[PDB]
Amino acid sequence: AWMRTLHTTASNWLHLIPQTLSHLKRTVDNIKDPLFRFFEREVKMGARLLQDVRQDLADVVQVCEGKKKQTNYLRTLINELVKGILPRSWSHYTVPAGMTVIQWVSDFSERIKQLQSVSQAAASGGAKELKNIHVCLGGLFVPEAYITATRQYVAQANSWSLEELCLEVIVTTSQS
Amino acid sequence: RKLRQNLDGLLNQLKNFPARLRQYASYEFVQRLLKGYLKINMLVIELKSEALKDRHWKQLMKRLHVNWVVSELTLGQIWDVDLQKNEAVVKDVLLVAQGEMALEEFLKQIREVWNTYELDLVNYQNKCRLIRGWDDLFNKVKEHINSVSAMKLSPYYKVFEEDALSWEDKLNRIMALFDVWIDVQRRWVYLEGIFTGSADIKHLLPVETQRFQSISTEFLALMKKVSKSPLVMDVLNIQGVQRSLERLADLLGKIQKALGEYLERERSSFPRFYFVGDEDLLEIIGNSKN
Amino acid sequence: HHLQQANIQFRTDIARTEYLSNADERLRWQASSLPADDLCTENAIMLKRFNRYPLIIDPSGQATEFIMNEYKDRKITRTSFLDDAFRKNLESALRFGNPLLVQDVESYDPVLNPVLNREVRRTGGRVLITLGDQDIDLSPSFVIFLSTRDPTVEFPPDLCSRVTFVNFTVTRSSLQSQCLNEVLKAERPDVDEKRSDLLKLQGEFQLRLRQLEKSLLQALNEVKGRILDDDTIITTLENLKREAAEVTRKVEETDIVMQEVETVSQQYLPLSTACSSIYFTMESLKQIHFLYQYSLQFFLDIYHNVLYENPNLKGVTDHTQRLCIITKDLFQVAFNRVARGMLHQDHITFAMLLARIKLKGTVGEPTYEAEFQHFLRGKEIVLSAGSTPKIPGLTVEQAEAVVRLSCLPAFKDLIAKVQADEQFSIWLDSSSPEQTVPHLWSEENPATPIGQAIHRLLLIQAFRPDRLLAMAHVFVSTNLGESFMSIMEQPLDLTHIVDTEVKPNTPVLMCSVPGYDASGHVEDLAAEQNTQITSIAIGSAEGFNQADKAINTAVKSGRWVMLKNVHLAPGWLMQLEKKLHSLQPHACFRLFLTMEINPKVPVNLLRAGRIFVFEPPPGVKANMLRTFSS
Amino acid sequence: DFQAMGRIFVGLCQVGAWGCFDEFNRLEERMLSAVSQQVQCIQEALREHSSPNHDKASAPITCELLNKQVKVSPDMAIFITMNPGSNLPDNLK
Amino acid sequence: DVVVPTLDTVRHEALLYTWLAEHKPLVLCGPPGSGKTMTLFSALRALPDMEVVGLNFSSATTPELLLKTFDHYCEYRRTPNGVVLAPVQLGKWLVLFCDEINLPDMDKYGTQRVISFIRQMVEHGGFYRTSDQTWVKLERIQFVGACNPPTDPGRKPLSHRFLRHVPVVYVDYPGPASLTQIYGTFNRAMLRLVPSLRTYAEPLTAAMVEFYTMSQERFTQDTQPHYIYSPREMTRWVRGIFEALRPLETLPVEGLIRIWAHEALRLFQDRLVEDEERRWTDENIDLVALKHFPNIDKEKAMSRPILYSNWLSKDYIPVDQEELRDYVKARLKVFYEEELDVPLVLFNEVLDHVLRIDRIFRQPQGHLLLIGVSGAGKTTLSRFVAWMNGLSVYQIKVHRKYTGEDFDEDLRTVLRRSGCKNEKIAFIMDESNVLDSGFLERMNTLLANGEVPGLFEGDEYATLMTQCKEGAQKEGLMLDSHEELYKWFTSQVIRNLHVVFTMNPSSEGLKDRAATSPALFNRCVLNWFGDWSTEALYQVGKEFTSKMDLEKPNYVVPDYMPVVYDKLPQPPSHREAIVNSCVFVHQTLHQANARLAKRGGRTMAITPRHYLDFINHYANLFHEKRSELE
Ligand SMILES: Nc1ncnc2c1ncn2[C@@H]1O[C@H](COP(=O)(O)OP(=O)(O)NP(=O)(O)O)[C@@H](O)[C@H]1O
Ligand SMILES: Nc1ncnc2c1ncn2[C@@H]1O[C@H](COP(=O)(O)OP(=O)(O)NP(=O)(O)O)[C@@H](O)[C@H]1O
Repeated sequence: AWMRTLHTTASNWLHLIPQTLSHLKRTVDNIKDPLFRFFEREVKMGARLLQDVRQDLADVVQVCEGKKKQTNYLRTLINELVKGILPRSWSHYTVPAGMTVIQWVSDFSERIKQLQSVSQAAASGGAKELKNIHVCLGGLFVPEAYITATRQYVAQANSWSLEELCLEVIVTTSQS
Repeated sequence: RKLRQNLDGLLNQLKNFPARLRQYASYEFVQRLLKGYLKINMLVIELKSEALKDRHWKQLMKRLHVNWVVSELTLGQIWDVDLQKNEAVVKDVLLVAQGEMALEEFLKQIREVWNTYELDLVNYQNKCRLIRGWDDLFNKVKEHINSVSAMKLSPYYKVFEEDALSWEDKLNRIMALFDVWIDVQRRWVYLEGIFTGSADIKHLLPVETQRFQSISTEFLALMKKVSKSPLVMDVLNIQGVQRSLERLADLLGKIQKALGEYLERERSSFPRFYFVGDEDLLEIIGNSKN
Repeated sequence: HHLQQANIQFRTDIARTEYLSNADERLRWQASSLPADDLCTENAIMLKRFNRYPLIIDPSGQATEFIMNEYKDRKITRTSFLDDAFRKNLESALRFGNPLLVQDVESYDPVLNPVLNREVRRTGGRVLITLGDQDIDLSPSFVIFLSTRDPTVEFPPDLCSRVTFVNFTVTRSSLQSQCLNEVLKAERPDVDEKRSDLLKLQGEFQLRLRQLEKSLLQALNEVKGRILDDDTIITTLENLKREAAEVTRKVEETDIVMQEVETVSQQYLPLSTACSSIYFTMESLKQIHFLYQYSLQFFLDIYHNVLYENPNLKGVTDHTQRLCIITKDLFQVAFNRVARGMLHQDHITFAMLLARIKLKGTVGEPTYEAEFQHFLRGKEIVLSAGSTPKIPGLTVEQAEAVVRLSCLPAFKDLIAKVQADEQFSIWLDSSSPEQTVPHLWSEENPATPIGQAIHRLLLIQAFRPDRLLAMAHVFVSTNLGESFMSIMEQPLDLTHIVDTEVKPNTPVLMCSVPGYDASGHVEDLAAEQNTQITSIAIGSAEGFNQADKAINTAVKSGRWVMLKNVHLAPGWLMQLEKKLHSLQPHACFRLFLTMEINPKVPVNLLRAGRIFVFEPPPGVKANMLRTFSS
Repeated sequence: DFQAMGRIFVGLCQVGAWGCFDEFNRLEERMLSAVSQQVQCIQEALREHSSPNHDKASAPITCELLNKQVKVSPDMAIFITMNPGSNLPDNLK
Repeated sequence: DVVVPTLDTVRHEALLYTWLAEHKPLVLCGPPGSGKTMTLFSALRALPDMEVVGLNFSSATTPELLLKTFDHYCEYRRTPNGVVLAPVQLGKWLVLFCDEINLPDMDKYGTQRVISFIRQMVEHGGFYRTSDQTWVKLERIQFVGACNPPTDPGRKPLSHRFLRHVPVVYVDYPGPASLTQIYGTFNRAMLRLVPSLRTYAEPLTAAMVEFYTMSQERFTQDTQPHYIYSPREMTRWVRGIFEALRPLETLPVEGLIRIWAHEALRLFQDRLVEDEERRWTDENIDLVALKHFPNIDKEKAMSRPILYSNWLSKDYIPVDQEELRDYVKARLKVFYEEELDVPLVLFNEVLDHVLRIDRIFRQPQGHLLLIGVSGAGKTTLSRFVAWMNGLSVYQIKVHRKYTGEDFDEDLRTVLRRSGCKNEKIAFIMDESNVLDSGFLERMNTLLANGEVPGLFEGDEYATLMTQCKEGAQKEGLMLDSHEELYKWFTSQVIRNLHVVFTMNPSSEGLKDRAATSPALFNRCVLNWFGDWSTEALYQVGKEFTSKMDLEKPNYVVPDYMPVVYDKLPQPPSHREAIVNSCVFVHQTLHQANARLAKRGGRTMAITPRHYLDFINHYANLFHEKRSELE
């Protein structure tokens, strides 16, 4: 009966995660943008980890149906997933310690949706739209790189040295 | 095998008789007799086993209550003795024979190996030939001693007991020699590397130098004697080899202790030498004038 | 059933363990180190009637000792695959015929493939078998027993055909049967007699009945006209007149007795299921914290205390009251014994597990599988983006929680009821909401108190998770008693525990969080009991020698020994565990080991010891008091 | 080089000289435990200096090194660099 | 060995000459049996100047092999320019054949030593004599290699600094046109023996191609790892028909079709695992035959129980099932009391394996690969047929520290016995002693060519030449040249020495083999042993429990019985019902293990030896209990 419920759980987790993450189209013009470089690296890492998790969940669902036999790695994976433990094979970006799997896959879905949105924006309007998009730093695998990229973009635009730039924060409740 | 061939020929010959002759219960007796001989042909094969010896034939004679003579025994006497009924006794005796054959061939292996084992020797700086292959020698000795100790537990061990004990003694003596010998080698080699590499060590440690000279002469003579007869058993039978090697081990240990104490005294006199290795410190003190 | 379908005649009530072994052999096995169970007796029979050599899967390790004691007359010797001198020992055993036991077959060497397959090559009288380079002579007496301490192993199909398996592994049904037999022996010994007498209407009693005929016929033809010495030979003929009729009565009363033992054993079955569940929860405790390791001897000692050394059973003769008291004391003593060696965070977790076990085992209550499934995996339910509405007074997180809780059928009207409730906010901002949770779930029938408790638990999880633990405590109080958790909220009474519940060979492991020392408790106890105690600090190679000398003195003289800060010496602790396994300590001997909670302590030592977890009392006040005292 | 490490420790104690272990975490468990025991003995011998009752007119401090009583000079010291990810061995914490 | 000219061969030798004119190191890759080695050898030997040296690389090959080859064939000469290595024969270009460039093992740091050595030779035109520590230059030395693709398990990719110099060609399989041409030539040669069937050469050749291609399209490596096809199977087909036809003075067309179908079944239907695949092959053989041989009546030409054997009559002609059954039963009863005293039941699925093993023993270069469940007869049927056919059985005895030189010496001894002394040998190898794959690539040269160059190098060559000429004189042929004597020795090794590999199905993932190399599958004839069916269990049960008195004259047959054996005698008697129940035990246990696998539990392999042990225990227990009661 544990596999009867694990089948439904893994099916729901597969349904939640998007099937693919389109890779960004590198060109000569957009590579000069630090923002495009950061988002390309993020999309690469996210797509790789996405394929990893999707393959693992597909194998788990196949095992629960009897199609696939329980290998040692697979058996360890069922042991972790049934208990709600996050497998070591899934953690490749910094996350809270002791997190269950549902929170991890929900954060996964949010991150991949953000990556899809920014990739579509890049493909449609080029790298120029990467400045006007509102990026959730929580949804990035390394937001420090995003902060550095914003600093570099401001330096390139206004021709100032990077040392001479300092950060300020404005919290705006007004829409638009 | 030839007996089975002949019996099969006889049975096929019997099968060709006219049907009028066959309905009789007397043909039947002869056919049953040949069938029984075919059935006990397995035990006949097992009785030609080389495991059986005079003792096992005596055991068969006693248990089956038959006074056979091994040279004069014929196939018919074994045949007419009820081997079919008495198969349990035959199986027990041949089982005992198999066990004793196993132990006997193990002792044969010991005897052949240790009568054919030669101590390998490799030249060392054109001064003598030191023994090589200590790991193999000690592994073989350990294997044989453990195997004899395990053989002492075997249910069939009483027959070979005395012989086993003899080999046990020899095996232990062999270990009791070479466990010493490697030591008497190693220290000497070590001391040699210290007492001829540096020519100034003679002036620092004259008494230890003289003792090592008198020890090296004796060890070289012993190694020459071994080189003239590198067999393990020939070496073991050298007159007073064990006591001589124990004396050499004791004296080499004493000289190594004296050298270690002298080097430790030199280190404590100038404490920074504690950062310097043994060979480097020996180089430093020996080259005091260079 | 298939044999019955084919009209093949077979005994109806067959006992495998009785049909395949005489009582003398079973007595001999029990004289050896055989745990007397149905599974263990069947396994012991499998070690007697084997054609192929056996593979003994024994995580406990009892079966290796059983094989060793059985074959001691044949001079069996121990070996393992991992040992360097394994192949030569195997060669000697095969060559000379002594039996052998080989351990750690998880790393199965393939050189043993023909030996298990019996691939004898016959040449004259020399019967060779290949092993490595050599061709060695198979002695007739040779027998090998493969062993596995690991019960989680996947052997190759090559080895399975070459070996017959014998599983000495505790499972749910094995422990259930053991516990049920123990209860029937302890509380209804008449049914135990009528059960052992039902498996003695097989070979035992009839064998004795005709073994008496043997002595009769011995003393029947010893006659020369002196049969009528007094015409009182009938006594010898009357001793057989009784037993026959007796063993003719029981054969006639073999359906009434069978039905009676069935009816009486089903009564005591929920206790057995609770026992199995409790023990397997204690086994499950490993993956919560590395220290939470408890042997099966722990649970069986708990059960011996609960059945035989239970002061609450004194003066009670009705069997139903005794059963109820036994169940309650089982839960209570299990919780006390386990939680005395647990960190304070995990006490509520284990209490919740025991409460769930009782809820499974309690009569008249539904399992509440769906509600507990939502309690443990409610977050696993999916909320579509934008599907969460806004509710007056609830934050976003409480809104997601209520939306998830609305999936269950009882809480379907939860959102509307929450909106309509005027007094909701005062409950939501209350300091102790769990005591006054509002009634919001819809019920087709009035719910039991535990149903109300679990529904309140779900509501508190949804709205005020910060109080969840407190609510959880109430659930335990609703299921296992108000004073159930209270005994842990008290000072540790090491006196009675060490005097009664600790054997001399079981070391008392006092583990503390780092920076806290608990040797003062042992010193206070030694002062209270008026018992000489020798305390040694393990911090150097000398301390090992001092500890060995002190333990060798105290084990004979029955003194008390304390070893301070033993976590600094893991390997020496393994050596001490191996030493302790072999001793025959005096009754008054006790060995305390004080350590800090680290993962480098051996797992076996924790498994083979009484664990007591000490933590400082939280608070600034106690911290300042400790600092000033120090 | 372990086989000189006892000799090096005795040299540091006798002459007066510092010793710094760069990335002491990287020593394997056996190596870590043995060196930890040696440094623990040396540190206890050094800490014996600090007590006020011990008058240093006649105070031959000693430590057990290589099964001998080696005199420890006060100028000597030992340092242990570490790389987190982690903690110091329990002997020397 | 001179390749039949086909389109691929002419293309590849044209490219070979083009890339040898520049002295570039050619390399050829492709699937096993594609024909790269033969094309390379034929193209190289067609050139007048080229002197071919055939070196075969293995996992343990090093620069030492190439240096030894240079010392053998080449020599160092001092010149004013410098030290120059040159072939001893003036005006001849020495070309080294490296048959498996990929196979040498990489170091711990992912570099093949010999590949780097060859790289420095081809790129710098020389190397450093280490003994003299001086530079030397190659003058007329070349390299030309063959490979399998790096995806195969035993292979490795080559260094990119090395692959730059070598141009790599891919020799795929010939395809339908090339196969039709090649085997048209072969079958026109083969039918010259019987002059009435020449007209049926071309129709046959298409069939041998067509069915083969159909198999190549229907069965792939994905379904099973050993479903590999290549022209080696076609040459085995040609060889089988040739050996069938060689002693025959004449045939009709229908007998030729029957031999063709028999070889089809024995080469393709044996390797298959699933029963329905075997049915498909059964139908497709008939379809292809009736398509390419119209107006030939199927009933006479090909009856389903097709069997060919040589024991009944001196000629290799078809025989009936019953006569072969009786002969094999008599010889097996002889075998009981001759070499091994264990009963061996003949059932319908073991006589076929006896015939298959005998057939592969009669062919030249006949090597068998028996793959199947553990037990089931392999290593017992191979020994049995080897005893029947008089082949002295040789089995390798791998020790620890059993270096490749020891395997080399064992191969030398068996080769000397098989070739010089003309003593047929069945070289049995088992997965237990084939744990290391490093030595199993030395065997591939033997399986493909019958001679392994480099074995007898040195004085061993002189001794083997002496013994070889002695053997040739014994056979009546007077030979002088060493090359001709070596060729005759190779032919004798082809005729005499056979190899019988025994493996389990692809569950050996942990082993270094994993799935063993497809070259090994291609070189041998594969035979799927499988697991005993219901009929096999029934028959092996009846002939083991026939000595028991399981007879009941009053056995009331049930109105409706459950049956595992659909062909049970009806109405069944007591013995029949008991044996059917004994098979029910095995079937229910298999079902139970499958169910346990379904629920995720740890399963254990169930093999025929379980059934044999069950029947033995049943017999012993029946005898014991009946003796006790009597
Ligand atoms: N054109 C051809 N003419 C005749 N036989 C051929 C031809 N092409 C392939 N074969 C057969 O194909 C089989 C394979 O021959 P071979 O050259 O040894 O393959 P291989 O690829 O070298 N084996 P390997 O070296 O392990 O990869 C043999 O039975 C050949 O007779
Ligand atoms: N047809 C048969 N009838 C009766 N006994 C058989 C039969 N075939 C095999 N056996 C017995 O089965 C046992 C194992 O047979 P065997 O085929 O040698 O195992 P195996 O296949 O070699 N296992 P492995 O070598 O690891 O692949 C032996 O005791 C054989 O005598």
